[PDB]
Amino acid sequence: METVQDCENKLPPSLKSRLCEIRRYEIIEGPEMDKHIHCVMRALDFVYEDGRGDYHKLYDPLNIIELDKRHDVNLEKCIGECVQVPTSERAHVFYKCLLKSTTGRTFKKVFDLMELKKAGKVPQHQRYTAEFVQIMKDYDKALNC
Ligand SMILES: NCCc1c[nH]cn1
Repeated sequence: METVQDCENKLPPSLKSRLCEIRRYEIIEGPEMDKHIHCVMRALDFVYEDGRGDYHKLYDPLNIIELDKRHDVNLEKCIGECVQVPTSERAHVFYKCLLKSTTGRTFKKVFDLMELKKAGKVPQHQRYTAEFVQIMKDYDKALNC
């Protein structure tokens, strides 16, 4: 599997210099970002190959971090939205939609946890704890972020 790190390494110079924005989930539009977000959402296994959000990769993890009937509603909304867009762009629309919804703040936790869990920096059962926040801070620091 290509990793999030591999995606970042292949960013065009124009986007590498905005890596810290990207890793803070700031939205940046345009076709190279459409490509990057597809890459990372694939790497963390959140979307299908055409870029469609996978309800089942997120419903449980979202609810375990923070139980909320809105996660269901938001997933359906954002999947509905991404399916209406060209595939070149379907991962990024899903991601943007999720971040703009009330589920956004919990999605960022699930994403951060999955990234570090795959990188072997934390155990598979790692929760979003104070220690985890510090672990991610140190992780980003080594990336110049
Ligand atoms: N841990 C956040 C990495 C990221 C967020 N958005 C894109 N890449």
